[PDB]
Amino acid sequence: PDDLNAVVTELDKEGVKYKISPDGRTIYVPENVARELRLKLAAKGVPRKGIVGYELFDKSGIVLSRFQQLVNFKRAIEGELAKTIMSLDCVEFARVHIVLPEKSLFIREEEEAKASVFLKLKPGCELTPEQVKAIRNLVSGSVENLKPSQVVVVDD
Amino acid sequence: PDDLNAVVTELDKEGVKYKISPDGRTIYVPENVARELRLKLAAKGVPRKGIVGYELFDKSGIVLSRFQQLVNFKRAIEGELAKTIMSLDCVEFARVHIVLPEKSLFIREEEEAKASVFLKLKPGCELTPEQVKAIRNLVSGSVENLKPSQVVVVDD
Repeated sequence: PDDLNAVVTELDKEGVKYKISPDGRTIYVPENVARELRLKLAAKGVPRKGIVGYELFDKSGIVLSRFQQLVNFKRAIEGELAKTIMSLDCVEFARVHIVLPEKSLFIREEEEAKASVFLKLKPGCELTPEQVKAIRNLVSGSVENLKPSQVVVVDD
Repeated sequence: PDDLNAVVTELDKEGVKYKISPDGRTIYVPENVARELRLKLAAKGVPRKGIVGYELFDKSGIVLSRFQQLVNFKRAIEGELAKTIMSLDCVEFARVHIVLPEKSLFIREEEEAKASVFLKLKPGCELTPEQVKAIRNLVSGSVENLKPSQVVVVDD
């Protein structure tokens, strides 16, 4: 019962079909509701941004909204990249976040993207500059508007 | 494209509110009114490539909607995969399309996805069984919930 009280009590008033995951950190709300909650919660609670928007609700599951599908696909791409990075002996855990351009200038043909890689390394192990460079090229190789020099790798 | 003239007349009826770029394929429309739009002209209308949803507009550029950003990312991912497949040059042109899972049951994290690979080959060359398998592995390697067997490869 952590932090869920703030939203569920203000959503209990309207009376729309919502329910909490068996865990207790993932909520399921309509897409029109999730669109109002994603930006506000991202500034508030950060965990995996576990807010799922649906198009149709059922007791067994949900029909994902189109937006939620695209969100899930992005994180799936990032999860796969992180999985490859974790194949490194020194790397125990890895997380990849690709930053998408929010604007599009008519003066430019292409908008540049950014990317951050967070690594939990093995206590005694340490990455070489060539291995880090391999990481930058791996992530940037996924899309055309992302270059290795815009991929930042940090040890958290 | 003459298809654009069939969608600028569709909006000329609906709400009369749009923005045509100096480029002949790109059409700018607010996200809130592009939300109901793409659901309509889905069948025999547009591959929704030209339609771009924004939050704000001026003569120097636009603020991309979060939805549009995710849409562009998916196409960029597919475009990059297609670019790699086209590096064979036996394949003159390639189009990659990943179909996202529509449902999320409460007893399972994520369902399985599928993908279609549209290939345009040169009249002489023909794909080898090893190459086809490599194509399926390349596309399926993008996300965890996509298997090589669920990737169909066709020859346009």
